[PDB]
Amino acid sequence: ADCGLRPLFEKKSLEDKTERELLESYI
Amino acid sequence: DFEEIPEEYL
Amino acid sequence: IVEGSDAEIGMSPWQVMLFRKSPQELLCGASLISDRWVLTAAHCLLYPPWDKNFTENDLLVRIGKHSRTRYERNIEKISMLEKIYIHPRYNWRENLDRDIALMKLKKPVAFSDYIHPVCLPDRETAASLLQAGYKGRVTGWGNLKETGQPSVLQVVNLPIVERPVCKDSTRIRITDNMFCAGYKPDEGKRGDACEGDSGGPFVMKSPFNNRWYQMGIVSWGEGCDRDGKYGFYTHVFRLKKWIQKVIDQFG
Ligand SMILES: N[C@H](Cc1ccccc1)C(=O)N1CCC[C@H]1C(=O)NCc1cccnc1
Ligand SMILES: *[C@@H]1O[C@H](CO)[C@@H](O)[C@H](O)[C@H]1NC(C)=O
Ligand code: NA
Ligand code: NA
Repeated sequence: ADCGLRPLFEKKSLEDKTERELLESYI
Repeated sequence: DFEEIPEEYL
Repeated sequence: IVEGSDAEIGMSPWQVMLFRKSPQELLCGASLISDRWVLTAAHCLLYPPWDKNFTENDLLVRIGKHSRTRYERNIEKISMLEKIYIHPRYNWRENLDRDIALMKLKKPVAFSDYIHPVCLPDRETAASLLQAGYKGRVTGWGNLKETGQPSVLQVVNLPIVERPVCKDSTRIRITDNMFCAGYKPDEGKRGDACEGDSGGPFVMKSPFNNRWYQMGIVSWGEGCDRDGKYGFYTHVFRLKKWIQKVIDQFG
């Protein structure tokens, strides 16, 4: 339901310091 | 090397 | 984890530590997939060449951790095992094919800022994300070098590698129940799982719904972070029908 949404990140719309590296690889 | 854990868990 | 970095607080709240009761030591990584179920590698529990065959009462699960060795009072939660389930066709004799196991907890764990489950992929997210070049994230408290141990959870992002390059990097027979990840020698960047990271998750953040999915399980490698070698991961989606069967059968 809520799987995969981290309380300290996605749930508060904060990004961790390297998730963008993953996104940029999803080309 | 590990801090001991509460006895309850063992 | 070799050539990774310290995790942020709460960055991997599905991370689980498999802990030996006596002597008290790290055994493996693992992941939280619901309030009662933990996913790991079968070789974390059963590996006869090394005389490893653990039973439920030999083990604990430590959830919500950050520090490797300290007891993280009011943050981590420690749970006992009700039952272990190993894939019935796990191949410990040859190549660790179908290297997957489930652990059911005696009691449900309370979710918190530090404890939260990861999603398992459906067919479509797997097909969309399990592509050469796409990066996932591996986490663990295993060795920092092939030949020491971290103070806190380590993280590294690694690209999935083309299957022919995986195959050509090793003499072990690879199967469709595996994928490999890591940089090539010509790529400049490096990183790998290592001893002690076994059983931990390889995760990807879907760009479609911004949720984290566990696509792999740390399974095997020949050395750690060696040039021209790659880490091998259990293909979670390929084994999901087994996962579901177990959870549907046993609660
Ligand atoms: N080094 C072996 C290679 C192997 C032996 C027999 C079958 C398949 C692969 C290995 O990775 N093993 C032997 C059995 C457990 C597993 C391991 O240590 N996995 C954790 C690991 C080790 C090194 C790098 N990344 C992850
Ligand atoms: C592992 O141990 C279980 C229980 O001790 C046993 O049934 C099995 O024979 C052992 N060896 C395996 C599972 O290959
Ligand atoms: Na080969
Ligand atoms: Na390598």
